[PDB]
Amino acid sequence: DAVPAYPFSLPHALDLDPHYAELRRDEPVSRVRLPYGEGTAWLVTRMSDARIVLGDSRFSTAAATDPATPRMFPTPPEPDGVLAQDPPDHTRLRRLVGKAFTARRVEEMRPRVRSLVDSLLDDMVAHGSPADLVEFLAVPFPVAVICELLGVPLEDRDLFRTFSDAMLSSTRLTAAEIQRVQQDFMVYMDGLVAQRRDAPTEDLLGALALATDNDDHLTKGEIVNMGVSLLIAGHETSVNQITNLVHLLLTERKRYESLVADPALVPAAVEEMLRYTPLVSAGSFVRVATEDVELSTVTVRAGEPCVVHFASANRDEEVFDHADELDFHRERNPHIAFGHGAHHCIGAQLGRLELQEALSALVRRFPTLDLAEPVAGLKWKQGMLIRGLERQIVSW
Ligand code: HEM
Ligand SMILES: C[C@H](CCC(=O)O)[C@H]1CC[C@H]2[C@@H]3CC[C@@H]4C[C@H](O)CC[C@]4(C)[C@H]3CC[C@]12C
Ligand code: NA
Repeated sequence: DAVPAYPFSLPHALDLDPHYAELRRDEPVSRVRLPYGEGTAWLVTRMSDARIVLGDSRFSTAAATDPATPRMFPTPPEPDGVLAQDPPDHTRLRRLVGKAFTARRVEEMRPRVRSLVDSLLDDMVAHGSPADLVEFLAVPFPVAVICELLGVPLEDRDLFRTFSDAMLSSTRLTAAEIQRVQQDFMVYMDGLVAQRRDAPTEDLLGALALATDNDDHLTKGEIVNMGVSLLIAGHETSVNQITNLVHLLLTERKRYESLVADPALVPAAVEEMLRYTPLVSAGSFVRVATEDVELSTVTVRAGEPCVVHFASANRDEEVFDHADELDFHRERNPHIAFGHGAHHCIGAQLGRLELQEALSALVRRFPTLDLAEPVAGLKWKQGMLIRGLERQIVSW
């Protein structure tokens, strides 16, 4: 078969492969070969189509767990993972921990999160300028937040960051290597919830331990696997996204200067750079049509897999004026940086708060901030399902 391989190309900095603009204009729904599984998938590049694939009961992710189904990552999907559940099983699984992630309960974290940020920026001005913003902010801040929310010990970071780094592989590690790390993270998370046995905690692992023997409708595999999911996504998205938003702000300093001048524009800026930033390297957890579904240019047939490119939907010229331009004064911004439908990011309010508090602190305290390492030498992460910087040396 002569369907193109997807991803089309190895990524460059925070650039979109220019084939997405071509596909959105002339072939918004096209067949591709994903790097793992067997067969072909439909790639969905336009926002209207992405809302159907992500938003409709006729598309199942549970159906995508067969080792033969195309997928973006080397290991077959974990059948007990939240992404691989369809409603109503998925809806019952989300209720295990949803109370903690409501806009209302996340907003209540702002005082402790601001205070965490300030402490780490205090430590960075102690080191003095220039310093690596990865080591001083992007890693320690999200890590501290997800460790206090879940109740994972902070001194256990190198341990779970090693595990997260491997399980975020697109092409860096082989299936066998990742399989082994998944088993190691499984028993690690199972031991963390099992310590709550005769010792209940007021944290999310506490709630997961009470569910282990008060639910009879949730399996232990599903419960422990939620802990693993939240610990990985709950820091790795944010880590990368801090370095991504700072890169966009310092490479056209005009943006940074605009937020220095009016720090109240940070929340809108965060939504615009969420839209603009291709955090997700390529595709998505696969959705398999369970019936024929009409998309813009094609009827997908029952049994045909589909994949969305979130970044491409976020550049759709039919949804956003001057889509390929960064605009913090944009009036409407219905981006899907956080997805759409059942699997809409559970952590979306926490990612927003962490990005708001990280830039707001920077823009207020360090108006003089600039990149202090050549742009050509920037160490973009290679072979992972997300994009971001290994290191970002800044001066002030
Ligand atoms: C800047 C931050 C973040 C971005 C850009 C991001 C992006 C995404 C995207 C695009 C999805 C949809 C995947 C799909 O439907 O196939 C998603 C789902 C998810 N995200 Fe986030 N996320 C972020 C922060 C977080 C945080 C802070 C957490 C946890 C605290 C988290 C946990 C999850 C989980 C568990 C899912 C799967 C939910 C489900 O299947 O119901 N993410 N995220
Ligand atoms: C490895 C984890 C599974 C553990 C398990 O269930 O055994 C899953 C659960 C949530 C997932 C992330 C969701 C958001 C993003 C989606 C995008 O399409 C790809 C990147 C993105 C950051 C994912 C990476 C893989 C994660 C962390
Ligand atoms: Na998949």
